[PDB]
Amino acid sequence: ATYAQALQSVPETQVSQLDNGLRVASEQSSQPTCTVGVWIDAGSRYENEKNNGAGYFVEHLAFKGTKNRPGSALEKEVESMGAHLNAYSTREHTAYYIKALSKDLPKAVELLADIVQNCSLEDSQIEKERDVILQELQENDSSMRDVVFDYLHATAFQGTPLAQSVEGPSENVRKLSRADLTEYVSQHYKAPRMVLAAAGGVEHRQLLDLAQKHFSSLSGTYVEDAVPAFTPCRFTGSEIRHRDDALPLAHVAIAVEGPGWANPDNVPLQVANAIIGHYDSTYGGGTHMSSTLASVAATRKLCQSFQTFNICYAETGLLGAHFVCDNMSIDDMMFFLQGQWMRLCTSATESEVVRGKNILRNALVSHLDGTTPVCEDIGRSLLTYGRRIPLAEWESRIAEVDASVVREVCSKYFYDQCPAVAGLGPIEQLPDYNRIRSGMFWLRF
Amino acid sequence: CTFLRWASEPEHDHRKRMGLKMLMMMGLLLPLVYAMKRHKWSVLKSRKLAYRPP
Repeated sequence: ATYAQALQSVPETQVSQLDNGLRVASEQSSQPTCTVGVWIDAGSRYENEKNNGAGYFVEHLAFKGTKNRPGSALEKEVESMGAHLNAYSTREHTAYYIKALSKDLPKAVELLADIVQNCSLEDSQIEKERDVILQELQENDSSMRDVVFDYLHATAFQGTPLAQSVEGPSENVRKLSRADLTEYVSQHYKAPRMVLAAAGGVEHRQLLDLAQKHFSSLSGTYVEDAVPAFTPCRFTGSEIRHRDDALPLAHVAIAVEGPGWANPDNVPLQVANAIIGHYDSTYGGGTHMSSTLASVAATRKLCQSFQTFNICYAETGLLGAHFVCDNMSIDDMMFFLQGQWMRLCTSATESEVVRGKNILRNALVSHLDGTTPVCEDIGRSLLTYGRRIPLAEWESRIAEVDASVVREVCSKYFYDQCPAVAGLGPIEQLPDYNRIRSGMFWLRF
Repeated sequence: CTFLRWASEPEHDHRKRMGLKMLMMMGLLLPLVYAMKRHKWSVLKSRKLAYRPP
């Protein structure tokens, strides 16, 4: 049984659709565990200036009180069968998935229905939850990686809802009352923009009638006429420099406008992003890793950790690299990393393209093990691509891309495009913005 | 008198020709080089600064 034969097996992702619009998708397998969750299209992208941070507050208060479940009784029931209930709210989507055994499926769907639908949103709990969010805001401010990405989002999509932080500015969280949250839930937690996902020992028919018997009350109405609309955002090549010399290391994240969620150029780009790769000081490869930038960094101990990201929203995304290094390396990497891009832009050979193809294949297959990654893949793919792309299709797209495709795609995305650099820490050797922009083009090509 | 002026300045015609050419050439050049300077320096001349002490 070769890779191709094993790829086809790939138990399918049968997708149904309730009359309310809730597209129920499942993935049957043999393990006695399962992951059932609801992926809603609600995030900082839809939040406005006045209520920015309502999504985080609703995520906080979702598990607290749900009317029918009086409160901590929900926690009691969840821990009774050993289920682990978790929620993650990104800039676009928000999910509440229960990680539980297969037999507890009828109760798990009911619990998710209770959370997404009948939430008490008690004012006293709002007051208690208000302090927690502020504390988490300080912890995130201490998070020296999260803040640089928030800075990149702010400086790149400036003046657009995308730049808004997921948690929200530490002024809205001190003013968000029950009325704002209830409006957010009413206007965003709608059945059409929801995917009920469950992977593992899940029968698709069982998930279907459980959703019908539980999630039927959800409606697609939008009050009188108010319908939130996706507002396209603009990528503004800029730079933000929060120089704080007291910090030990320096974080710098540089990105350009990339593709959207549904765009074929995503597949080659990751391959290119695989060629540059990622490195951390505790790797062991050292001076032998095939990635040229990683080998150069390890030879001189240039950085402490550089990674390449492919943040990709609906209409536009962020393509680039975030690197953490001491004060007197920011220049060098800014010369090297850009140069690597330039090389990938200028002259790419089939050898490293094949290497990147293998790395991307391995990342896709290894990322999809366990119930929760499969459930998350289903929930995100149904909302983003409109369907779960099977791994066979991914194999086809990866087989299609070659050196010419990578070169042309990088040229269309990387060559002579204004970046969106964003720094933090003792950023002083970081080259001026015109130096970075000048590095975006090569006077030989 | 005109003959003597030519005699001590046997480049007058060509000197004024060069004057014309240089005048028009740099009437083009100054605006464009200045535009390049402002284009490159525009990052500095639009730096919104901030100060957020704890």
